[PDB]
Amino acid sequence: EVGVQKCKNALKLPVLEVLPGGGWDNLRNVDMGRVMELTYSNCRTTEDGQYIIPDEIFTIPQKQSNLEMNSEILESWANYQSSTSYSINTELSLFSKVNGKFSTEFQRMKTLQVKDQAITTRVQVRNLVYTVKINPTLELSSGFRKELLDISDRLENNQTRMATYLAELLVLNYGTHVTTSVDAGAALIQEDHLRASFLQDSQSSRSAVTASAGLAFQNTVNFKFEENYTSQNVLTKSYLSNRTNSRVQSIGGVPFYPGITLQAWQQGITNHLVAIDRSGLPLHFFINPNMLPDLPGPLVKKVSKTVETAVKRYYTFNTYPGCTDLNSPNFNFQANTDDGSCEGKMTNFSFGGVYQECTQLSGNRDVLLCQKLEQKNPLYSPVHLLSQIHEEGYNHLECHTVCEDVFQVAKAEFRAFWCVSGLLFGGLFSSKSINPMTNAQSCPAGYFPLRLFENLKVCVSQDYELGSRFAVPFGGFFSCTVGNPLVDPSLKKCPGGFSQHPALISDGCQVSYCVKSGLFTGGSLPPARLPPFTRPPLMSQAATNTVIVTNSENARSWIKDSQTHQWRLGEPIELRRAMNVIH
Amino acid sequence: EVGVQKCKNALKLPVLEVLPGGGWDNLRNVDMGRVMELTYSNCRTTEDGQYIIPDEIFTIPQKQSNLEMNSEILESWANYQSSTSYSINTELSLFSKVNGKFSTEFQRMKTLQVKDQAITTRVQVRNLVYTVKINPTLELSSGFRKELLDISDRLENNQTRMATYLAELLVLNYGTHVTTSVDAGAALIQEDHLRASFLQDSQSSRSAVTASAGLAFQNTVNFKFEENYTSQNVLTKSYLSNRTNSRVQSIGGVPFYPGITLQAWQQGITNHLVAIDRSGLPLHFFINPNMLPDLPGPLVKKVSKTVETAVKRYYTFNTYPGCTDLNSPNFNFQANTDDGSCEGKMTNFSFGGVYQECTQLSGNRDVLLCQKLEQKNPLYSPVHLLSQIHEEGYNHLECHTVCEDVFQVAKAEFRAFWCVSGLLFGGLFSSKSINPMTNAQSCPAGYFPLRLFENLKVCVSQDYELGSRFAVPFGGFFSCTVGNPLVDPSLKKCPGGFSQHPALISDGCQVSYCVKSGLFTGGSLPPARLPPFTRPPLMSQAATNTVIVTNSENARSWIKDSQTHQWRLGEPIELRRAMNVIH
Amino acid sequence: EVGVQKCKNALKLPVLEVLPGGGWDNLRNVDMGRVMELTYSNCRTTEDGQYIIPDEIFTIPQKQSNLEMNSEILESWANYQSSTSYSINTELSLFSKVNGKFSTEFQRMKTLQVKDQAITTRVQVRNLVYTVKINPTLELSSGFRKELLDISDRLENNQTRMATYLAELLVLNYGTHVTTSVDAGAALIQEDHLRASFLQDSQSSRSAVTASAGLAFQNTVNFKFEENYTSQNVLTKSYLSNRTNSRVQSIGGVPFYPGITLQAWQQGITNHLVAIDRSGLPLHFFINPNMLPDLPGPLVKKVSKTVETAVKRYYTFNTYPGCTDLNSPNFNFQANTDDGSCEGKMTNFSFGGVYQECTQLSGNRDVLLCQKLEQKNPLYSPVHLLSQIHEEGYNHLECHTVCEDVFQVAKAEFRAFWCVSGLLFGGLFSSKSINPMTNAQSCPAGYFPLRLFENLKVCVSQDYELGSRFAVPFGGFFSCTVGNPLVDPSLKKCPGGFSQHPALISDGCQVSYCVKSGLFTGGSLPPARLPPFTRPPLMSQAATNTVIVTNSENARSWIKDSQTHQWRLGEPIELRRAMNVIH
Ligand SMILES: *[C@@H]1O[C@H](CO)[C@@H](O[C@@H]2O[C@H](CO)[C@@H](O)[C@H](O)[C@H]2NC(C)=O)[C@H](O)[C@H]1NC(C)=O
Ligand SMILES: *[C@@H]1O[C@H](CO)[C@@H](O[C@@H]2O[C@H](CO)[C@@H](O)[C@H](O)[C@H]2NC(C)=O)[C@H](O)[C@H]1NC(C)=O
Ligand SMILES: *[C@@H]1O[C@H](CO)[C@@H](O[C@@H]2O[C@H](CO)[C@@H](O)[C@H](O)[C@H]2NC(C)=O)[C@H](O)[C@H]1NC(C)=O
Ligand SMILES: *[C@@H]1O[C@H](CO)[C@@H](O[C@@H]2O[C@H](CO)[C@@H](O)[C@H](O)[C@H]2NC(C)=O)[C@H](O)[C@H]1NC(C)=O
Ligand SMILES: *[C@@H]1O[C@H](CO)[C@@H](O[C@@H]2O[C@H](CO)[C@@H](O)[C@H](O)[C@H]2NC(C)=O)[C@H](O)[C@H]1NC(C)=O
Ligand SMILES: *[C@@H]1O[C@H](CO)[C@@H](O[C@@H]2O[C@H](CO)[C@@H](O)[C@H](O)[C@H]2NC(C)=O)[C@H](O)[C@H]1NC(C)=O
Repeated sequence: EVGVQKCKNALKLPVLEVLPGGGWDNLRNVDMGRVMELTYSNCRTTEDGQYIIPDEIFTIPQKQSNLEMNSEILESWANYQSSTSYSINTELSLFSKVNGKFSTEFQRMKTLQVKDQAITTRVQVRNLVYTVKINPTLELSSGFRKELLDISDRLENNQTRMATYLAELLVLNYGTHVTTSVDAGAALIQEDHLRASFLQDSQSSRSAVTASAGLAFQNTVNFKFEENYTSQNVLTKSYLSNRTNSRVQSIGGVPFYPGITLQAWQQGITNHLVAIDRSGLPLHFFINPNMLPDLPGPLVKKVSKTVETAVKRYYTFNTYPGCTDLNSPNFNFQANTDDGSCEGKMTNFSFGGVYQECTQLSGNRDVLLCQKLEQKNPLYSPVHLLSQIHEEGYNHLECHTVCEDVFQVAKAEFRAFWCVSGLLFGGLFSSKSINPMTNAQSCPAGYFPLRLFENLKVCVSQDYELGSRFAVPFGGFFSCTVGNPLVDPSLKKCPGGFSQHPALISDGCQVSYCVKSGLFTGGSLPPARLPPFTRPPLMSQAATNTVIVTNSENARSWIKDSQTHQWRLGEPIELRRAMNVIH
Repeated sequence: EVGVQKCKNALKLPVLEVLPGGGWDNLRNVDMGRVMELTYSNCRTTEDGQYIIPDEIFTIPQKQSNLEMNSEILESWANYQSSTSYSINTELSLFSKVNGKFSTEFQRMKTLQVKDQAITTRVQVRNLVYTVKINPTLELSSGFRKELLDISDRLENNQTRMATYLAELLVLNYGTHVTTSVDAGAALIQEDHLRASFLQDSQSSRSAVTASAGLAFQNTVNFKFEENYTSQNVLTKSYLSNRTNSRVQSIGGVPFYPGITLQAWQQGITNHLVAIDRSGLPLHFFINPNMLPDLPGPLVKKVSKTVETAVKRYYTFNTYPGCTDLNSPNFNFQANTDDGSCEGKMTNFSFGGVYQECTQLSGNRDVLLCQKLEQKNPLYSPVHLLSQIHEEGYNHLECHTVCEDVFQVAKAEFRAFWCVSGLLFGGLFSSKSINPMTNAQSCPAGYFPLRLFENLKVCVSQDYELGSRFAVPFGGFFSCTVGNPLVDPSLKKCPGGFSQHPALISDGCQVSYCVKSGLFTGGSLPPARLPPFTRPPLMSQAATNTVIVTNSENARSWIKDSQTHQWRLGEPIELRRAMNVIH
Repeated sequence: EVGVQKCKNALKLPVLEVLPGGGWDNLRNVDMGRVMELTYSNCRTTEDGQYIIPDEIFTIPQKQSNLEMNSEILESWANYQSSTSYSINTELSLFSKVNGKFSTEFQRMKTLQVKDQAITTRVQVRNLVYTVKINPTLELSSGFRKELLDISDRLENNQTRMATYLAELLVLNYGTHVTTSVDAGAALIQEDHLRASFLQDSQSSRSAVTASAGLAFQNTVNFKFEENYTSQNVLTKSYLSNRTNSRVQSIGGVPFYPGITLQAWQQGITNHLVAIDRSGLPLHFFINPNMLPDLPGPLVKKVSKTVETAVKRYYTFNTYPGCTDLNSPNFNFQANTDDGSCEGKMTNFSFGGVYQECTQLSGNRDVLLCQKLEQKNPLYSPVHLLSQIHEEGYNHLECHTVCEDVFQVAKAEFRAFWCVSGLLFGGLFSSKSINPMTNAQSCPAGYFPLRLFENLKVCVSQDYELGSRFAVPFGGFFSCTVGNPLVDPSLKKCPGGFSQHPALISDGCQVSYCVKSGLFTGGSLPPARLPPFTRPPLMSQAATNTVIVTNSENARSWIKDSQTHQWRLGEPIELRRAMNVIH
């Protein structure tokens, strides 16, 4: 009787199913959450008189219908068009070469080009109908507003590392962007994968290749699967023979089956409309004093700085520099960002060994952390590489039968070294990784592991006749703070010929290691690594109540009242009586 | 008149049958339980106006329809795609190489590749319709909330080993994950198994193999079973002859039968939608002070640590390291995780014998446990391998005719040894296993059993002329704490050439043994070993009442009131009057 | 107006007929009883809107449809797949090699392979629809709860051997398992039995055998019985000639007749759904203090120990060790469990004779049991083999015409011996068996019987010229406590070349005897031996009232009130006043 169903009973019209305002993940092109609030109170319609739209939504009739007769050749996977999220992946940002490179449509296309030495062609019937946009005066959703107040409460009780944790659960549930405009329509695409040596002789008749690819697309749709085709004349005999893959997907409308008139596909697009393009803005753009009137001024500029840090950390991880030229050697298959590390010679290095010590600062009673946090050399110059503090909580139970239990914490800082007539290297495996020497979390035969950063193992053998089959050279560790001195004989990268691999993200800082195997390189493409990148804190910090919030340079002060009402602006006679009881 | 049927009478629409929030087992890809609460109070619909969804659920219209013309070749079973649970099996975890490897679809595919020396190809018509997700503000179910309070009660009465037992009955009923997003659709798959020598000559024309496999798939669906096929031209005469198996399964929609137009299959997908992909989060992620407001802060961080231990124990068991290379010798068929134990030479070892002693600490009266807990040598250096305490309860009946009965417990610790001109080895069989020398729980002819770990038998014969037909060499015992010293002449694994096998899980610690038979290796694939991995405790621990719960480092205290009301936060004037009567 | 018919009148929908919660026998794959309570109060439906389900039941839509084009060859009957109860027969248990080996489907398949020297192939169309499971919070049925209280009453009046008898009537009525999940669907199977020499030449073209077996299955279903088949080309001329049997069974849906389109079979599966797979848990798992809140704690852990003993006794009986290799001699046809007793030489033994004595302890008046309980030698070293006490009740009638009758009991312990120039052996026959020398309960010509264990006869003749046609050698008696000393010249088994046979189960202990005939071996397969394995007791034990139940180690006590109300927990001021009047 309220909301949609009140409008839907009076009008008896469908609701438009393609709406802006939701969140958007831009590494993996998926949408998530609902940032903006959508209400159906005035019973608005599209001025066709055909759909029902919310109140803060205006549509623009496009009624456009493209129809292409030539496929387009896109040879490299580095410059990637998306066909559904092209306007939002190509924004001007620092990470424009990482957007969309963890999606379903991209990971298939990179696989089919590398494993077959192939080039791809697509041809398309696109058919845009509306453009749906949001008004500039707009209200946040009920569930998204409550999660921004919780980050503000943790920042005003001096609880960092809990506000940082709640900011990374905001990226996980609402993405990195907000879509401000969509495009309702229905596409129909065919992608083929031709052998790359079929293009190189037909450099003059490249226009004859793509003319037959768009010719075969309209035989596939118009003719039923039995061969009544009109394309097999001259070069639709090697086009069929140099191709390595073919698929046809429809995105809106009715489902596609071979042999359906393009007349009949285009008459089922009504009431089956999806978003075939979209654009938007980053997520921290919508955190400003205009959208949040209840909080003070400089407090929402501190929440918006926290969320901006969590989004940029999510792009800093899931970024793999390496070599990208396919015909060159040292080709890294997991790399999504070029480095210039191609055509670079190598030089062998000898590492003496790794060792690890612990400190055991506070928790001397009832918990002994400083036995597994220590690792000594099985057999140069060591480097420190990390200063990491490990905290653990335990439980007493004082009984008196009534009892009580108290929770302490136990700190133990550890230090992990490596030496710059030497131990061999057999790979690494962690609690989120495997060793690709064995395709399993095990060192090979003869090798023995030893812990280095409290979560991963270091496959090492001291021999020179039996473990020489799995021995791969080593290039050096570095971190987010200290680069290795092996490059520039500093910078944070591998030397030439080597490739880096992530290992052991530890509280907003990952360390890396350089190898030269060729076996760590290949395999399947890695998935995206989702936030939170930190385990939850133990609530060890005490809450410090803040009552008055001020800034010095325009003489504005916000006084929180009793009862936790709200933040009102401080009149200059009440803050005069509130600072004496404070100071 | 309430719930679904109120919405279903007014709207007269079906309910969407694919919903998130339930649990998920990730070793065996099955779903179980319902973690989140789903209510039908606002009578929401999908904005098509076609289905009825719960209140805390938002759908995203995809309306996508893939159609592939080439099969994909996946040669090895180590890297396994799932086609229905691919997004959730490929999460970043320590056990990413164990996820999905106890399911129905995997165990068939590993069988058909090993027993036939085969490679598999699949081709597919996929047709995604919606994406159904859960809101971030969400309530736990009624039955799942009550089982989290019961683990908290056992932890606050100092009843460990009962809270551990109730945590493993939570994994059994709710799985290891919670699905947060699903994909409603309907697939249609054909899998074939070709002989592996048919690929190796057609390395150039691998694109001609997969083009005919996708050609035979559309003759099978479009043509009725009588041969009107258009594929038998050149190489659809050995493709039919090198294949070893073939099946066609549909996952949603109407049931498949040979000869049905793809037009007709795609018009029955409405109202028959299932989940063709899903993703989610671990189960202990949803145990935090946000979801459970009634309990104190550090108490739900102790329940969530108990459940995380029970899940990681379930992945530690059901993990079989071994050799994986098929053409190599020493191939272990039960192994699902590689080890590097391939291409390793062997060395014979002589074991003198096993013997076992008991202690009989407490239960000296009315129960004699220290006669069957003892086993002496039928005929080096012994090792201790285990220190295990065995508890049994009995019953007095004091009569006075009125009577009364009291229940005691009887402890008897046992020790089990083995010696590092020697007894022969004939296999083992236990209360959850058989001896594969006989395919039965019996020692072979000439062999006599003797108990070692209070539940299993050790097939042993002292002869050298008659029991030499069933004698297999022996590689050494080890445990979860002590590795054997036979490797690295320590580590917890077999020496080279040998294979390990589980035996006698005893209270969260299993022991293993290394053999070299070739007969223990083969057979059928083992099923998953389900929790609980411990028999229920005897309630021997006394309940210690806790009233006040505090942590030192933010000065927060929770005071339980009378009557077992609830846990309220302690004001600093009541805990002042509650600690004096305590201390 | 209540229950099902209230929901069935309002909704006008059928009820789903495949439900969990019932018991299950796992030797004979049949279901029995109803352990869990199923109520229809909320009028729930399957979210299709198609069936009506109970309240504590959640379904999972699968909508899957397999279709196989190759038969599968399973050569041996030792590893047996069931096609309807495969998930529950393959549980990890001590008796995994006995589950399902007394069913209708197994006993036919073992018969057709031994009597024809055949191998079996099956091909199948499987079509799973739902998965129906039970919630973890669940209530026992009304009739099953009342039979658990009756075992508890007999255990608390010190009436053993009546609580043991009532526990074996619980296995008879409710089976050994409880099904917790089923699978609603409809299969369609063809099994053939080919001659075993037809596989051995087609080792390379084994893939051509199974391709024609799945080809003949789809000619049988699609074509009417007149030969319009498309399979008789090359090797569908000896496949038809090497086969020894063929049947086609359907399990759900409409009944099968030759010539019905697979289109038409798959459209009758709606409203005709049966369980095509199931899984579950043992029966004593569901006897815990959670399910039975009324009884005390350690009392339901004593009922659950009694039921676990009765189930394991039912698997200990119905277990036949013997030789299993078919082409080897000494092949035992009744044996369902291997022994290693194949390829073993024999040695003749001479037994002097059997004799039997009685004691007549108590019933000296009015009943003379010690004349038929005695048997003397008709003509070494004797062994005792058994100490069994025989009790019989009689009736006085004291008259005074008014009268009264009193019932006593008469005990008479007997001892049965056999000697380790000798009596010949002609077989045995009992009150539940026959002599297979005559296929009747009679000794052969010249032989005379003599009683040994108060129920069976021992066919014996002292001659050497006339009873030499039916004389078979003898291998020795043993029991559940004492093995024979003839093996290991101890163990409880036959010597080599001999086979054991059950005789005279007497109060939870059977004795066995070893022969070497070849005529006792063959015949038909024995049926399952159902509980109770003990005749009912004579109520000779006096009832001892228990009022207070306690355990020592957590200081909990349960005080039964007056009137036989119930068992309440004892407050520490009432048990203080209840132990003084007790002690
Ligand atoms: C507010 O929080 C910050 C962040 O932890 C505190 O700063 C640290 O406090 C510890 C405790 O003495 C010091 O050892 C560190 O050196 C401090 N670090 C920095 C960068 O200042 C701060 O003390 C807290 N303030 C209050 C009043 O609790
Ligand atoms: C892949 O493409 C090449 C063209 O670069 C094909 O090679 C030509 O095939 C035609 C077919 O008759 C010949 O007449 C030409 O002589 C070939 N060479 C050149 C340089 O044009 C090749 O055949 C294609 N692959 C397949 C499998 O057909
Ligand atoms: C709380 O439970 C723990 C776990 O059993 C108890 O700790 C053990 O208590 C026994 C009994 O004296 C000792 O023999 C063990 O050495 C203890 N082990 C450890 C690791 O402490 C503890 O005593 C219980 N506390 C109370 C008050 O009952
Ligand atoms: C399995 O595949 C092999 C190909 O590796 C087939 O061998 C070829 O069969 C064709 C059939 O006429 C012959 O012309 C070729 O000479 C064979 N050899 C090669 C190297 O191509 C083999 O026939 C297939 N199996 C079956 C049963 O047909
Ligand atoms: C409770 O029942 C048990 C089981 O029969 C009784 O134990 C036996 O009692 C007889 C009668 O004197 C003795 O001859 C046996 O030696 C006893 N056996 C055992 C194993 O104890 C017991 O006496 C009964 N108790 C009462 C109070 O009636
Ligand atoms: C049972 O199978 C055997 C195959 O092992 C059949 O023997 C062959 O029959 C064909 C029929 O013409 C002959 O051409 C072959 O020479 C036979 N021998 C071999 C070794 O292949 C046998 O005929 C089958 N039984 C029946 C009754 O047909």
